[PDB]
Amino acid sequence: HEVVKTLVEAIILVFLVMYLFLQNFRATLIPTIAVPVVLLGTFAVLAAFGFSINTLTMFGMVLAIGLLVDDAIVVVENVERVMAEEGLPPKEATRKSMGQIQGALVGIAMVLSAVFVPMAFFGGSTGAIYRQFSITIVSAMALSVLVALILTPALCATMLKPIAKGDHGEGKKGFFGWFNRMFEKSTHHYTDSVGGILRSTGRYLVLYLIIVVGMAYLFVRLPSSFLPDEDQGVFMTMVQ
Amino acid sequence: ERLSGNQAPSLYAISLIVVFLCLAALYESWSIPFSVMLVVPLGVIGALLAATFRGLTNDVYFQVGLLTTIGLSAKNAILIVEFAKDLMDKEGKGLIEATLDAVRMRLRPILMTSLAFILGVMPLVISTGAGSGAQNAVGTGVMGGMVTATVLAIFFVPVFFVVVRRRFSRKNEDIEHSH
Amino acid sequence: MPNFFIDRPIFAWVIAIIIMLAGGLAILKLPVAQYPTIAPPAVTISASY
Ligand SMILES: CCCCCCCCCCCCO[C@@H]1O[C@H](CO)[C@@H](O[C@H]2O[C@H](CO)[C@@H](O)[C@H](O)[C@H]2O)[C@H](O)[C@H]1O
Ligand SMILES: CCCCCCCCCCCCO[C@@H]1O[C@H](CO)[C@@H](O[C@H]2O[C@H](CO)[C@@H](O)[C@H](O)[C@H]2O)[C@H](O)[C@H]1O
Ligand SMILES: CCCCCCCCCCCCO[C@@H]1O[C@H](CO)[C@@H](O[C@H]2O[C@H](CO)[C@@H](O)[C@H](O)[C@H]2O)[C@H](O)[C@H]1O
Repeated sequence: HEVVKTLVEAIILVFLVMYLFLQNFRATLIPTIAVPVVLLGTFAVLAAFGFSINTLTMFGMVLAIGLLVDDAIVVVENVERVMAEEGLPPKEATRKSMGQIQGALVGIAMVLSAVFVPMAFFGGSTGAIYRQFSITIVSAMALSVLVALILTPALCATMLKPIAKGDHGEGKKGFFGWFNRMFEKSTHHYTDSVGGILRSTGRYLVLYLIIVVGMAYLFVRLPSSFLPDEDQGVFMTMVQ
Repeated sequence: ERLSGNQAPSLYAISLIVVFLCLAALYESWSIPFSVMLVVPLGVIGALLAATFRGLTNDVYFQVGLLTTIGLSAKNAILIVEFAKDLMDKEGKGLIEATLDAVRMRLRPILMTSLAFILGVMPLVISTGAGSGAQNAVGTGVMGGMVTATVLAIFFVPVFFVVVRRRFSRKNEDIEHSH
Repeated sequence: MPNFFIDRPIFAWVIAIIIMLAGGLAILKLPVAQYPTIAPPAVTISASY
């Protein structure tokens, strides 16, 4: 239940970040609907494939939220990007948007399952623990792709406030105005710098190699364990 | 044991193989996957940075949330180069231009998913009480991994691409395509 | 579909490498025996007097 509560919260925290970037209830209500659709879907799958609601499956849902919201964000954001580049009605934009990212979405769902599925193949004791995540997460992101080209575009087509050419929202007064005016300006500096660092190549390869070094280091020094020893609120005393 | 332990190194090998293969098929290339595969360490560095900092172990919960970070990192990489590549094919733009134009298109959605997810798992790292140990492990790893993935990658992916394009160009580059 | 892969030779190759890798891993896990279980099953009641 304590994990459950965290899902509920993370969804609520997600919906807040969304409101920030997306600027409008109905827009940000889109990725908010997607996440529990998939999560609930996953509980269906688990039940079919014969699993149970356990600590690992639950965390699986939890971790799934990142993968889920990204499918949703990617779709909504794209449509919104289109509406500002090329000033288009909602239905039109999503219709050309989904054409433009549908491939990547199904492609990626595969590349990713390559990083989760192998987990389902550990052997003995260790195996079953890891298998739980593997099916859950893989299931959950299948539903996510499926949902992202069945429901997300429908929602994106209906519920999106039309955006005009160049209306990046720098113009509206109030805090959202600042954030948009800041983001726009911040964006430029981001490419102004990437424009710059690209000119060198060299200096950043070593920088990268440093990171690889450090990673290797921090990893080989960091200890290992299976599962933490939770305070169960009970314990034993033995007398000999 | 008993009866064989330590099987993961082998599975992450086929895993790192199948991942390249799929990406190879996705980009219709053997050379481009590298400008996605190279983002893997940009999130591990942060997952590690955190678990040590906070005094954690490499446990089942740390591992799984590491992948989740690897996945999202990879996805964002994938979409950036997908966007850059499709700007030198569908339109006819140069390497630097295709990269820049792609990477600004992809910046908003990435900050979007990062903040929402990091913030989203904050309840876990902050958590105390029942099941806390679990929640803290899962949450700390992902939190660190997601921070360093975001900040590192968005300045590293643009590089990976333009670097691997240049080590595997065939004299048809670079200036500007048409048509 | 074939016209698909006449344009995407890597994608063609990739599918092959995966099917093969899969089989490779299969060869290791797989049991080895002379025949599959092909006798019928039996149960025997033993008593002593
Ligand atoms: C909404 C977005 C996604 C998040 C949803 C995830 C929910 C996680 C639920 C797991 C919690 C554990 O507890 C679970 O709760 C349900 C419902 O109260 C219990 O259900 C119980 O109560 C009802 C009473 O009306 C009985 O009819 C039922 O037979 C009984 O099992 C289950 O016995 C238990 O398995
Ligand atoms: C176990 C047996 C083997 C099964 C393994 C299956 C392989 C899956 C690995 C990754 C799949 C890649 O996914 C697919 O890649 C191709 C790459 O040209 C993309 O194709 C996209 O780009 C090309 C041109 O650039 C278009 O002509 C195409 O119509 C379009 O959809 C697809 O949008 C995507 O869905
Ligand atoms: C690009 C594809 C993505 C994959 C990249 C992989 C990089 C890191 C991801 C996960 C981290 C690896 O996690 C690794 O798991 C195994 C198995 O539990 C650990 O192994 C350790 O714990 C277990 C269980 O007590 C034992 O099997 C083993 O004897 C011991 O050495 C490793 O010490 C750990 O480092």
